[PDB]
Amino acid sequence: ACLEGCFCPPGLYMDERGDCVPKAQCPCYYDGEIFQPEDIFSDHHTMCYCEDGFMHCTM
Amino acid sequence: ACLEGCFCPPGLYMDERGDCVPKAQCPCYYDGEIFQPEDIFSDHHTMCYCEDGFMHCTM
Amino acid sequence: SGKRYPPGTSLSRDCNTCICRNSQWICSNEECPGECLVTGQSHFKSFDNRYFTFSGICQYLLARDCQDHSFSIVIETVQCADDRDAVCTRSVTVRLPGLHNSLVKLKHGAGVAMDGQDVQLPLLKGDLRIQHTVTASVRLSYGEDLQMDWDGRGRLLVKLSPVY
Amino acid sequence: DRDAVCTRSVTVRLPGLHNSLVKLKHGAGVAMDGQDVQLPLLKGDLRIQHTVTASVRLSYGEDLQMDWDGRGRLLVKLSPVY
Repeated sequence: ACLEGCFCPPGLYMDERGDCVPKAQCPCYYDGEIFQPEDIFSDHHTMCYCEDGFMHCTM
Repeated sequence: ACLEGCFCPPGLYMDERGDCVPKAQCPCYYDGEIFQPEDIFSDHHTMCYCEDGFMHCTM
Repeated sequence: SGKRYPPGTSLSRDCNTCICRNSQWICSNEECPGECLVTGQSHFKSFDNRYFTFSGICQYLLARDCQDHSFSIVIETVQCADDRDAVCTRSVTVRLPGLHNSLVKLKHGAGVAMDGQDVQLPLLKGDLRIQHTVTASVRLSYGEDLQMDWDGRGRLLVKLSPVY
Repeated sequence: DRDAVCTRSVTVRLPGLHNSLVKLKHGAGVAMDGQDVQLPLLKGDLRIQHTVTASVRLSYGEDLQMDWDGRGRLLVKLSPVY
């Protein structure tokens, strides 16, 4: 719905530590795993990184 | 041990929200339950409150 | 409600819609979800939109699926001030026979405890989802036919779809 | 680079309790049996709590420790009973 509470402006997204942050350093939660904003990351066979809050995997 | 990291001065104790606070509003975790700093609280038979971070129960 | 509407209009209650035709609102009768509410000290609301109060201090049975046993809810109530007429909720226990016959506990913080274990939010198990709402209030979501609300300081709510 | 192979995660397995399966996640996160879990995690033997609030520490009984496998700095403490 259109709920009521404490938000912060749309340029800012909520971080775990009570602050909210722009999406630049907004970590990724791939598999739940809290990747830092720049994490290059891959098996032999997959290839994955965290860009901006989204986790870009490939194969 | 005598560990290394981010603390805050001894007058301040760590709150869940990334800030650390004096012990006045430092909640209680009785049974795990996060009681606000002033919570009067009791069955018929017990009698309990949160003062300053400690939960004072009686019977 | 003391105000006029042209014919043909379709005002809508939360439950369903109604349309003006010949000075007579026509309406459906299709069911719509109910809510048992706990709040304040001891002020209860029924599913059928009753209000009352019962300042009892014990593990009372709030609600339950009663022809089968898909779930069962149990309030736990406590005196809550120096006064004897101040009995607020501490915690509520939920029980899902559908999954492990587990036992969920909602804690006077925003905390939850499954089977004695404290647990991070979100909690995607198969059916039940438990996540914060405003980051100051918990929300259980078993399947699609059930919700809950924060039992921290004792404002318990439910959402029972008309299947029940 | 091909010569850059770091840790993602580590899996721990305790046959002593449920034959459960703990997973340490590249955050400070942990997942028991697929379930994400708040810290502390007092079960009977194993205690899992933060250390600096930026690093996890498992503690099974008294003869075992762990360290954060977030960015991959895994450590252990094995007492001489082993």
